[PDB]
Amino acid sequence: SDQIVPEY
Amino acid sequence: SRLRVIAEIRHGDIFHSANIVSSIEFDRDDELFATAGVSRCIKVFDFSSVVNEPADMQCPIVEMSTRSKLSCLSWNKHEKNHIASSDYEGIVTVWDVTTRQSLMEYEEHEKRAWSVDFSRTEPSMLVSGSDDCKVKVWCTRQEASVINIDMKANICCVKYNPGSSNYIAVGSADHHIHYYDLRNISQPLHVFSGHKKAVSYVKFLSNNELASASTDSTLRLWDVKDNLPVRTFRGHTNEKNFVGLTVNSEYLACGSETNEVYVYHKEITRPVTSHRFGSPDMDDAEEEAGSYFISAVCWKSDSPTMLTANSQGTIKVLVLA
Repeated sequence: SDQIVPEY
Repeated sequence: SRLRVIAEIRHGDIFHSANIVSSIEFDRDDELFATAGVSRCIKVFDFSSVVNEPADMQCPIVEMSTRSKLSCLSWNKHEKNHIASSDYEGIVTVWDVTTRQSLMEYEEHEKRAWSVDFSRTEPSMLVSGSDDCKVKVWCTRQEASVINIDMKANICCVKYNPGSSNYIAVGSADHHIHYYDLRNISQPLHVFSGHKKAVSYVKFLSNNELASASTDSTLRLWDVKDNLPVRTFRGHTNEKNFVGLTVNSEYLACGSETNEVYVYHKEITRPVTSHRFGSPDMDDAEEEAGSYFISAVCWKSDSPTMLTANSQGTIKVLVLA
């Protein structure tokens, strides 16, 4: 999906 | 402590396609504003026309079709008609909204670029950040990047200090804000920690006051001169999406995954008011059940007036009263 904040 | 709608724009194939607005920004004089998003176009609107025309008429004065989905816009602060975009292929483009043509394309990022920002005080300089874990500084006079910063995690947001082109705030997926002096990128000047998830936005209230947003459902305020955490703001829901952050000298405003715009005063940790997007014809094009989110916000620089847009492509002009 679009405009999802990346996770780390 | 109330938000009021003074204009509403639904333009495009709203009911049959994806129309997330990833970015909404006023130009240098708050006269035009532009939107970009997953519909692969940059729209430019005349603010005065928007707030004075009748509804079901609102349309952009300019629409520029793009190759890829867009993540961010930044107007140039000196060439009023120039505007930069970042897109999902990594490309950073500078456009002329009067001729509707691209002026320059920067194609060094290897992955989706999330953010671009034109410097106010050195207006030929443009900074970008990307999933490729790089920050790149571009000069419109040159074809190759002039500075490159190799970072450890996805870069979600970049912003120039409003008083000096030698400093940038960088929001990382490692949950920290990295505050760089671009004259010596060997290490960041300061690292601000406290967020529990990626830092999705960074915006300056002033030369020394920095706000951040994160998918830990907080906004945070920092002092980049004194190297201090200042305040934490809670009350909105933001655990997943880019929902927008905009600040002025006194207020912070952000989106939420409940289709709500929130406003915080910078001294108070709970929201002062909020506005809820949504409509009967979108309730049962079904799913304001949880799916719709605010996706971009932008204060007018000289008024408590706010541009707002959400994941269904609705644009509203709000006023704070």
